Amino acid sequence: MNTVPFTSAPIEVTIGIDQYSFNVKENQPFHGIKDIPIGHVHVIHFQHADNSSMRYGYWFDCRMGNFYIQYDPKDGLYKMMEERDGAKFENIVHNFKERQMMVSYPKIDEDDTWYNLTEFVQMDKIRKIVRKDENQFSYVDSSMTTVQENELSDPAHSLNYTVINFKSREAIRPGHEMEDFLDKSYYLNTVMLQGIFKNSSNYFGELQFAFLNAMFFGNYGSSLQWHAMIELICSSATVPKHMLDKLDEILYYQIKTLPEQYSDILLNERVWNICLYSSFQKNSLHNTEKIMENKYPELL
Amino acid sequence: GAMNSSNYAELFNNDIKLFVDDTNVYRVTVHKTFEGNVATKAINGCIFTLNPKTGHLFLKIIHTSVWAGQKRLSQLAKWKTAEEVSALVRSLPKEEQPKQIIVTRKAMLDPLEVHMLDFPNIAIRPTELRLPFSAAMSIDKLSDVVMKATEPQMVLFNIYDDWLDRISSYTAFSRLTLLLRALKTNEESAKMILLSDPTITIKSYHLWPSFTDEQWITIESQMRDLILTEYGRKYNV
Ligand SMILES: OCCN1CCN(Cc2ccc(F)cc2)CC1
Repeated sequence: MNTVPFTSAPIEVTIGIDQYSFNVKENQPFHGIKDIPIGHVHVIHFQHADNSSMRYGYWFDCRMGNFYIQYDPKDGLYKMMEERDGAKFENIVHNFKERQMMVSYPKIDEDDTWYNLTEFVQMDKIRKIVRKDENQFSYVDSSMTTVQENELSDPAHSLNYTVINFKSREAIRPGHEMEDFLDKSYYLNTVMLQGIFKNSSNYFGELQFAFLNAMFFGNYGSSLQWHAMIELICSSATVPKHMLDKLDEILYYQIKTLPEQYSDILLNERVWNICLYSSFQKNSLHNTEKIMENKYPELL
Repeated sequence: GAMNSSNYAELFNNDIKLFVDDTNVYRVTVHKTFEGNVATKAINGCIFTLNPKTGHLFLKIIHTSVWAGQKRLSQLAKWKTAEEVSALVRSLPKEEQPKQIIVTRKAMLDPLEVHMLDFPNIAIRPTELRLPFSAAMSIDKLSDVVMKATEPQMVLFNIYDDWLDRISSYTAFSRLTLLLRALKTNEESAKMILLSDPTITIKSYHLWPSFTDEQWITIESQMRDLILTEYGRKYNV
């Protein structure tokens, strides 16, 4: 079990860790989060009590170092940092535990929610999408644009998702215009899966990360990417049976975890009605369709 | 964006552009089979691609053989149209390729755009006008070459005959759409109107009769009256 200690909490803030969140008051004696489950990527994220504008946060893996949070009063945000002196770090963490100034990441005997949300998400891949290689954790926020968005402006602070474009030469083979555009199997299976991602797990990992960025930060371009990766599968007549089954599982938990009040901005009516009711794979997402119809029948 | 009554004069500027109309590409007769069920039988069609400034018409004849063994023919028709427009463009010398293509039905945007990915600087646009180009098969000589065709065939026409010698392309386009609107709403009356006076002939190299300036004005009035009329005969007004 791992720890992310905080030097302090000088400003009032809502802190979130994976799918859980609490409030910390301006200068309340708070020194971090404890009992964090090793073996999965995590997200600690922040919404300031004064400025709900700019949700931000840090993807990280406790196996890849000892990380702590410290408020920076020049830049005005909680910054994630790495302590290389591990002795100093164990020493500090032990003292805050003894003084009991750390909240406990909920140990929950029945819940696999987070594992199901992050099954294929891996820190090494995250850091290809969010390029900032001197750090081992990755910063994200509400406002960061994607690489495809900057094509339609600062490249350093961008989300370098895989570019998907249904009306592109990449997507459409000469001579198969009608075929490749109505049945995108070629683009999914050979261009993307064999070409760029190499396997279904890298594909799903990017889909999962995109959804979580959208959900946790309201990052519009991540939402666009999530929905695009869904649409390509759902618009391919030939998909490995095992990808379809895992996709149905992935999406099911995404839909289950979504905040009920946010469903109107984060769910694209067209893509979902297409995927669930028109596409080749309309009959293939049984768990996803059951939950969608019982929770958001309005959108359909 | 879209083409409508407000940006109407753009059609007559010096930027090359083409209208594409795909309404007559897939044509059928519906009939009863011996067993009493209904069957379609397809007949030759055509793609109507027109330069509204020059009057040049690239009439691509869609021979029925291209549907043999295909399914979902209404949808293929739109993809076949785009494939043929793209081939036409690629056949034209660069300085003759269009800078915009205007599709008269929105269902053609996606098929053409996909086929034209190699031409990112050619803008594919829709229009909000209700242009009567589907009545192009009411022009006898266009109907004649489509129905006679025995293979795929491109045939080239000037849909304005020699009008441009005496009027502008704006006026020329207005006459054509009035004529095509009239033929669409009541073909027999439209055709009667055009051919009453036997002394006015259609030249072998032309599609319409060789009216004088004065005779066109009378003609155009008769087509307006017709079009107002049939509108009454239809709505009771
Ligand atoms: O059903 C269990 C609900 N509990 C209570 C609400 N939560 C408070 C909390 C504590 C520590 C954190 F790291 C984040 C949130 C914990 C889950």
